[PDB]
Amino acid sequence: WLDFSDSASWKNLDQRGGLKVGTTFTKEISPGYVVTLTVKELKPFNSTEIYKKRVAGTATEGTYDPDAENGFLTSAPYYGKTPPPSVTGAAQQKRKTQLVYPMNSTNWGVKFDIEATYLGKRVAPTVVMADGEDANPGEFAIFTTNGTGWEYMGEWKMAYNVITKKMLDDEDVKRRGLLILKDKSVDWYKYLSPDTVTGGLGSQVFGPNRSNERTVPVVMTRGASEVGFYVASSGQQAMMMGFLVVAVSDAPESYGEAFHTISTRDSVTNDPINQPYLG
Amino acid sequence: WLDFSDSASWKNLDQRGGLKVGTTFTKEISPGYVVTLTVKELKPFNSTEIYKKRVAGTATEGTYDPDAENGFLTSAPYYGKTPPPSVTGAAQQKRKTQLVYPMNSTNWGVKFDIEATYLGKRVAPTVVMADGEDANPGEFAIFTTNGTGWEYMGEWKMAYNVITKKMLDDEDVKRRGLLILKDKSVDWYKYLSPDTVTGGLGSQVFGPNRSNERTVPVVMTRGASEVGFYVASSGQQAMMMGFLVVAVSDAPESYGEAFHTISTRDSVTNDPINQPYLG
Repeated sequence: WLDFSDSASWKNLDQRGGLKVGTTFTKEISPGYVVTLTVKELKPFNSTEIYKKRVAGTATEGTYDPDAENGFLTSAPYYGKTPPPSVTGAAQQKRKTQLVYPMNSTNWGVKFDIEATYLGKRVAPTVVMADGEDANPGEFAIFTTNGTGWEYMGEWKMAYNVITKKMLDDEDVKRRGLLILKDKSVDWYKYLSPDTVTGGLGSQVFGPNRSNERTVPVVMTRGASEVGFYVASSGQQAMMMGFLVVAVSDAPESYGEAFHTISTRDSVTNDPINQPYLG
Repeated sequence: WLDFSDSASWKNLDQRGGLKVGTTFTKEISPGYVVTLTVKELKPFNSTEIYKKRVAGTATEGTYDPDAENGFLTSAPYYGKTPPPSVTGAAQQKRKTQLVYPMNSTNWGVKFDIEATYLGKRVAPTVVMADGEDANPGEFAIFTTNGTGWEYMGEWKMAYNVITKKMLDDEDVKRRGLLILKDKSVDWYKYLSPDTVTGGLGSQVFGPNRSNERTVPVVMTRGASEVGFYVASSGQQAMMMGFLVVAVSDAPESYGEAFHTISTRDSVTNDPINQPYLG
């Protein structure tokens, strides 16, 4: 994974230390093997020929804008009130390998020319890409290539779910209006993959998707006669409750009324960022 | 895990098929081993003595409300406009083991009296609990017990992160105002665990937390001279890009200008819910 935080790897940055057309990133990633990235374009997906073809002949054909610029969602309060950020790697270890557009509520893109050399000779590179952040159904990251069509390599720890129109519309109703869908300058349904099964494997466009493997922490209490579950959420949470019976043999009849009637014992106050030591 | 969807396991439901005080859930979970849950209370966390003690002697002491009822966040548009739902298991396999309050934007709780019998004799149960849903820093699930203080058992696939005041305030600024924190009837900072390290292990109150292990899907392209990355998000996404060099030996010089200059090949249209078969 490239370390975009290494400031000496960058040349020809803008006034704010961010990318412009002609910015380069160069790294000798292995002895003799040099990769050079050059910024060719800084434009969002609604400016691409890919998007032009997806909206052709529909009600939203006019949303194709080849002159579109990186910036805020037009529904955001930032739009027109504050300059948008620059694309940057400048930490400003998970962060080090990320290239970001460091404000919320945006529609942006970058296209890089890539060159790899091995002992000074040009070679065909093998490029891997991922979104380092989590994505809900209204959060889109799309990958394009002019090389081989995308091949799934596996999961990187910090098969998956392709975002569909139904998932996006369900998320819109659930949140009572996603900010992104309030931007009427783009047809967001045409950001979604045409391939609802694999999200673009074996094509030159991958995503947008969301990772599908989550876990939940499990806790245990023994000798309870009362358990409570409390929720406050803009969404929904859900109770799971189970019982273990493997050790019933030597289980007591009860932990006792004396134990059960003590007031609920709250957790100790422990905040090491506030108070590093007990003494 | 209890199957709350089994309608015959429930007795004494309300008019809408949901829980009321005195509703029971009964299951013979293993031969001879019967668990009975009885609803003792349907009230949110701001009604508890736990919460009373956390706000005592502060500016928000008046937010303790022993007469509070389950219902919507007072900042939600639903509040006072539509009746709140009932707690229910009624599917209305991951869903089957969940007890839910099936509308968004709520502050609710349930307390159960628990009895376990083995061949008709009362026994001390071993109870496990989890939140079946994902939680962002403004989504709270809290577990209470009058049995042994909570012990961490591990992760259930569908160590963790305790939500802190800093995380909640960062999420508030990131989203430009969480709906939950707009409800001024509760001191949400006193829903957070006093124990920022473990979130209440070895106490009778666990959570609120969020699961900390995510993965990201990785794709690969070979022989690219151009790669693009496009984002649209109410939040932020991030590009990761890497190179593999293991097979440089037999790597070609180039995939060719002829290949590289073909227009970007979009993904095929494949939607099996719309069109189950090609023919």
